[PDB]
Amino acid sequence: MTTDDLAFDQRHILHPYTSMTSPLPVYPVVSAEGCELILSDGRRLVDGMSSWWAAIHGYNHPQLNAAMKSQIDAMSHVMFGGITHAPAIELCRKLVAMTPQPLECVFLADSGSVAVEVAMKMALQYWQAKGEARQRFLTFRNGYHGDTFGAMSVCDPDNSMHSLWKGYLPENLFAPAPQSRMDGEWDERDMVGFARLMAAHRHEIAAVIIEPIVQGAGGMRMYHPEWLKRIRKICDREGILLIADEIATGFGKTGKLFACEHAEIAPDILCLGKALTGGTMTLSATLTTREVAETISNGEAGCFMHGPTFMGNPLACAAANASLAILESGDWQQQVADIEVQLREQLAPARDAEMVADVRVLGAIGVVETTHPVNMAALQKFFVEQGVWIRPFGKLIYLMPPYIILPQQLQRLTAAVNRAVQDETFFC
Amino acid sequence: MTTDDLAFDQRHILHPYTSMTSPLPVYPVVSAEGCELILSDGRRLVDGMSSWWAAIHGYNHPQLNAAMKSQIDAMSHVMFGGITHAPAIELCRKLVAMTPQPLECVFLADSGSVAVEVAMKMALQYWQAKGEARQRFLTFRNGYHGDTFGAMSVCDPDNSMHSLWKGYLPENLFAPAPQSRMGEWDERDMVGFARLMAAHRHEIAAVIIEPIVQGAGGMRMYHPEWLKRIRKICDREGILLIADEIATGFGKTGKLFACEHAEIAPDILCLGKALTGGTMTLSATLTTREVAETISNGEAGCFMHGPTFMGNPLACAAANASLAILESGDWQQQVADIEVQLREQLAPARDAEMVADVRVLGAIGVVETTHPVNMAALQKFFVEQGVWIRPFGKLIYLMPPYIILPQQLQRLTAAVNRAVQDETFFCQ
Ligand code: NA
Ligand code: NA
Repeated sequence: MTTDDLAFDQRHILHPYTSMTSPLPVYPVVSAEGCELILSDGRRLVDGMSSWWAAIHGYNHPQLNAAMKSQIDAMSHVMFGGITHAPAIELCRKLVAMTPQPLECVFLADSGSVAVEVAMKMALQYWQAKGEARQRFLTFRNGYHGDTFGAMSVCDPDNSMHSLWKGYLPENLFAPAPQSRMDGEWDERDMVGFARLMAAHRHEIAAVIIEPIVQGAGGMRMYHPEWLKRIRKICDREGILLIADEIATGFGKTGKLFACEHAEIAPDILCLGKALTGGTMTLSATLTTREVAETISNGEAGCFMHGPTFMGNPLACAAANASLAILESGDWQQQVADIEVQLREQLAPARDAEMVADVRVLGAIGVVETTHPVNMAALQKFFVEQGVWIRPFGKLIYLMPPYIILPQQLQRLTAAVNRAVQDETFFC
Repeated sequence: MTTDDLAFDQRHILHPYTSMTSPLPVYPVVSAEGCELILSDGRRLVDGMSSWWAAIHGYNHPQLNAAMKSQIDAMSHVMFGGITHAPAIELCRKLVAMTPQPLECVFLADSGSVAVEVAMKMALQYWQAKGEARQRFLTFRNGYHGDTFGAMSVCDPDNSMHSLWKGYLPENLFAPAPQSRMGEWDERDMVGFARLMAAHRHEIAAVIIEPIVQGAGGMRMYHPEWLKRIRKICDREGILLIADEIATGFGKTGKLFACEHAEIAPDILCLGKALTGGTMTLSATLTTREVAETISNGEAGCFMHGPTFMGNPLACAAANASLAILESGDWQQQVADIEVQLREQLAPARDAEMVADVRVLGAIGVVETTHPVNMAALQKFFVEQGVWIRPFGKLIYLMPPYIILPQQLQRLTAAVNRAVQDETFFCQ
């Protein structure tokens, strides 16, 4: 990669949520292996982000590589319309078996936002088929479910700047963000807001949608499992569908295979992505119950009205399959368990740093919330200089490393966070 | 694949737009090579669909294969937030170079519907930043733009069963489907469109259409004069023009991009399907400096979107290799020769009783029937003829790989003519 290459990227290439007139620096990666990213100039970085929570087995994993190459030898892609294939079947087999019992119907798709759109469409078509006028969604503040129109309609209105689309997006119901902590105690006062909304709109609510236990992009919040129990039961009593968006929490990240396990509940609709493929390429899945799948198919439309061009992509399914196989060994439990203890122990000190507001850890997720917003360009440069890859945002410096990280590598990550928050150099 | 594998697929795996209470047969594919699919029983099928218009160079292409495997050796994925890489740089250079001059800013995404979602979001953010109350989209009837909620809102209300979502979907403006055929131009065709423009010009955020070919909404082929007039009306009113080329892009209609047929440039361009040579999902939305800059200078400070697998290196490497094959220029004469053979060999369908119309454009051949096809019976018939053809509603259509051998194309056109001779394969 030359500097002419980099100039082209700056001038012509949009990146996620970032200015085109005032872009900040981006770092050129040429390769990756184990828990390391390798920059154009040869510098090696310990990855603390797992490429946004997806690369749970790291990079250039032998088993993922072998699976992907063997699938390329067979066929990289074939359409799913009237056709099925081994990688899709094996993948759906594992997904059904590894999730609660009632979730036995799988809709594969290409990205997490699309998986959410699917869930929402499933809920609307379900009620339409039942003859009930239910088109509203009840969600939590601080939630994040994707960037498409429907997914945006259930994202935190303030976080996502809904004023930009005021009049275009449908207006849903927003209960207050859950206050009780995953670490701490339950407080029944937490429920009043949600109960008042349910009492007033019970008759028009299509589904309740939330991220179980951990609210990711909306604040790295970690709330009490009692919430899911309460919600599940309310939805049960009222007949309302429950959608669990586990695109970020799925596949071992919070200490359990699926965060719903922390509450011992099952949603009617389950959304999966990110770590599904071991972070090799995009893929998503939405699982539901027989009751939902059949009810939809029996309505006016005769089917679930959705079907993306690359639905069931073999290459991505094979990668996903190999990822799940690594997990079946059960090794991830001990790895995550150990990462959780090392994160609690090594981020604890940051609680005393002046720029820190809170420190929370769950599974392989370690968060340092600061009092002021970070200086993006300066802090990013700092992490790179320390030989680590950490990508902060707003007031959140967080780590979510591959499960195969070595204690020495993890220690390099925690050391870097602790050093970043020791004064105001990199803030505002 | 065992029989138990197939049974599992039937009862637990959703497929595109098809019933889970009355599921129809699917055919198990083990691999693919050249222009053929290979079933579990050893049967080889000539692919007439290109996996829904994407696999323009066929299957197991050695160059596509080597490019994917090589990138896997370097890294199949790394996040795009704060990072860039060769495969994305190289792809954006080609996309910018091969499209019209004003289209020079690229937003890569994972699927086509998202590309459209991105285009619609660009138009809304653009007007918001300019302080103008513009939230309507003006489009054509019979249009198809994707399955996610925003895309759905510009799809044909009747074809897409909008009654199902009445009250959730924003209400856009729908001008009459273009009548003039790809045929003589009739000025009266414009009355509709003009009426809508006059009553809502102050409110229209953008005009969105599929240029020349309306695919999924009816495989319709209309006069290029329409694009000329729409470009002129949009210039005059100062409205943005979105051209959805997810289906027409990369050679399909005999020109690299269908907007060429009118020598017009849109403000926003959507690409997908054949972008990667049909190996895996990837999409792209290009726009102008005016749009990208205006948006980044508005209140949000950026364009508000960023999928997790944005810029996926493996997908980008695949697309680069696919674009490199097209660079040779061989596709032009390949598509021209396919157009001739389609015209010549579909002509006979005009003597068949079940046919309503026959139309061909570039590598696309369409036989529209008088009655809806019997999906299960017609699909099995084609498989028995050693071809893969996937019809729908009243359309039996062909979009084969550019490298298809004349004897392979003959097998496809022969099967179509046979299917439409009588009622056997019709209704259900
Ligand atoms: Na299950
Ligand atoms: Na261009």
